[PDB]
Amino acid sequence: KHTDTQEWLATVTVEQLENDPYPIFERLRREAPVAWIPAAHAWVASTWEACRTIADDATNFRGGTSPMHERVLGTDHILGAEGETHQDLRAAVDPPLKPRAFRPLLEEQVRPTVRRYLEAIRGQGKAELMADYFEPISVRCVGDVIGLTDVDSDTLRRWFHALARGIANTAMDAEGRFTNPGGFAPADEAGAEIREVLEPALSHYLHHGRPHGDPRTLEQLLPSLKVIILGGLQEPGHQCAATFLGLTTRPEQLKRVTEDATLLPRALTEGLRWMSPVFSASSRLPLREITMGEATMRPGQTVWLSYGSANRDEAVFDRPDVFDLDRATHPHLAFGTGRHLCSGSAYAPQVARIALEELFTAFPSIRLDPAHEVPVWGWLFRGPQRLDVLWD
Ligand code: HEM
Repeated sequence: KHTDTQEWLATVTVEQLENDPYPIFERLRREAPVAWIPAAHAWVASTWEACRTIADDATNFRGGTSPMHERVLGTDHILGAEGETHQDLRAAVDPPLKPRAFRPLLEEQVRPTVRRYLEAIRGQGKAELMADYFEPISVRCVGDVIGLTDVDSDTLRRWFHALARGIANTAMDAEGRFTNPGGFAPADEAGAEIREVLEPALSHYLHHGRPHGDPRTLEQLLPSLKVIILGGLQEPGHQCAATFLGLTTRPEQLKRVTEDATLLPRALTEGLRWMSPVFSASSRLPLREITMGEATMRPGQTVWLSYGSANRDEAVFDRPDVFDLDRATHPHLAFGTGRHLCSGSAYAPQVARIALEELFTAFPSIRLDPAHEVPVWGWLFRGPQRLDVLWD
């Protein structure tokens, strides 16, 4: 209620961003590609051009961090790392995620894992695909590829939730001090248990890109391993869910996919563009004063990269709100770009491909259960909250 971009920006709330992000980002792309949102106490980049320019600029921005990220992940986590520290951390975590390295696991581990949960839901006769199928597949396949084959999914899942709860533990006082330190304790305990597991892919972590006499240590690596458990463990499953949901909005395209599995790589890419799971949670911080258009950002301020809005940018895509398997080919920013580009960007679509291959081979008649609704939520991380389905 009032009695004008700046005026409007001051009224936008986090709850509106969480619940109705698309019309907000539609206005932002048009009126303020880099916008300060007072309720978010941060900048948000909404266009393809602004997101790619900020994300790729290794001279004037650094990878994002925050008090919670320092508290939960530890210092020199890979997200906020730059320079030789970042190059070294990428030298540690990237090798097992390259296609030549993970290729044998696809048929030796991933597809057998998928078929285990496929059989589980087959006995059910129907399913809530996210908790019943996509999430267990994602947790197990990411846990395996990063060298935690011997950690059970129940433990990987508890670690994920403890780290997430810690990142969400933002309550602060006027001095910038956390007021709920108890909300970090599950994350602290998770970190201790990860250390307990690893202290006795892994050999690559210590040695790859390092002098044979100077390997890495566990404390140098633990922040970046927690990054993966927090941010990698669930996202292949989220890609499956965004892709499944998008296909259901185009029945004729879903039908085609169920009769031709070679269309799945394209559907999965369009799924990521249509509902980017990491919608605005990526960020950078200015290293010096930066002015883009009318936005003057200053060192230390948070700049969220709304890759999800960039992937819905009318200047790049025609009718970007529509899922379209036959869309004119174009890259997307759902994995980011530049030096911080997702280390899992080659592995995640292969897990998702095999998960959907097996799903549509066994249940080609699969469809959303019309006795249920599909709630969709979030602007930092965005996706469906469940996917109740039926099949013949
Ligand atoms: C479809 C699934 C996934 C999506 C959509 C996704 C998305 C993203 C995004 C948007 C970023 C930030 C890029 C930027 O700052 O510009 C990122 C970073 C990262 N992701 Fe993923 N991710 C996925 C899966 C995974 C998996 C499975 C792993 C590990 C096995 C992983 C590991 C990482 C790491 C280590 C980084 C940090 C890279 C750096 O800062 O240098 N991700 N991801």
